[PDB]
Parts: sequence; structure tokens; C-alpha cells
Amino acid sequence: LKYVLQDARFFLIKSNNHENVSLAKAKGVWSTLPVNEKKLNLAFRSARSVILIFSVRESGKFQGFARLSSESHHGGSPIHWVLPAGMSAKMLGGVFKIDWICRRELPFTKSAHLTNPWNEHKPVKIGRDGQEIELECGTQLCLLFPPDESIDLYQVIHKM
Ligand SMILES: O=C(Nc1cccnc1)c1cc(C(=O)c2c(F)cccc2Br)c[nH]1
Repeated sequence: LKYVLQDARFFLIKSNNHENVSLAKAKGVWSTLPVNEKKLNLAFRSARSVILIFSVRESGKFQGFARLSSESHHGGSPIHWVLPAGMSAKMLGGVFKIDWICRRELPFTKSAHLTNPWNEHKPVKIGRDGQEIELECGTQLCLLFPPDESIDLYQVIHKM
């Protein structure tokens, strides 16, 4: 696991509902507005691993974290995302393929000691959608998650 996390960049992904996360866990894909797509695509080219750490708002927990497998691609079968009020699929950028590293949950109470230096040292659970997490802080956060024996780490390693 630590090899997968080496020198990774971590991003806090705040979904407004559980459905979108369930979709992401079932289909291994993710999407977002173009401006955020551009940052993720640029970060994928330049970083050894791009880890998304998911947290559904109000849930009090992280729902897991996944690693970008590639830049975003267009022209796929439409996914039934639950989008913010007033957003349509036409406003979305492409779709990202993601390999889940851990699908198990982590409550905020087990991360109360981890503070994000890149967000005024507030607890890592606190942050806006997209807030980047400092390397060591993000690494420790991922290591607090329960082990998930259902994930094939070699499938993700071969893509690095
Ligand atoms: O990707 C997201 N945010 C970010 C910001 C900045 C950089 N990287 C990433 C993000 C997507 C969401 C969504 O609910 C969402 C989704 F699940 C699927 C499709 C579109 C949408 Br909209 C929340 N947050």
C-alpha cells in the first residue's frame, strides 16, 4: 500500500450524496466540472499517483480512496450521476477511470489527530471540495483506513 502512496498527491473529494460514490464504486469511474478535470489531468501527468479521498457531506466519514488510472476520456455510456441542483451532464468534463485502493469507511473521529498543513492546519476532515492534502498528512490518513482484502493491488501497480 505504501508503495502505491509513494509521493502521491491527495485530493479531498466531497460528494453531496452517497449515490455518486456508489456509482463510482460499482463502475470504477469519476467525473467533475471541466476546470477540475484540467487540474486532475495535469496532476496525473506530473505525479506518481493521484489519490482521491471521498467524503459524502454530512456523513461524518470518509468512504474510501481511489487512484486515477488515466486522464479523462469522452464518448462513453452515460452514467446517471446525481448532480448539484442546476447542473446538467452537458456541463461535465470527461470521465476518469479510477482503481479503488480501499472501499471501506473511516469515521472522522479516527482522523481527529491528523491536521492538513495545506488548509491552515485544520483537521483533515475539514476542507472544500478539491482541497489538496499534504503528502505526509494524506499518507497517514490513508493508512488509518481499515485494510480492504477485496482489492487487487497488483492490478493498480502495473499501471504505474
Ligand atoms: O471531482 C470533484 N471535485 C474536484 C475538485 C477539484 C479537483 N478535483 C476534484 C467532485 C465531483 C463531485 C460530484 O458530486 C460529481 C460526481 F460524483 C460525478 C459526476 C459529476 C460530479 Br459534480 C464532487 N466533487
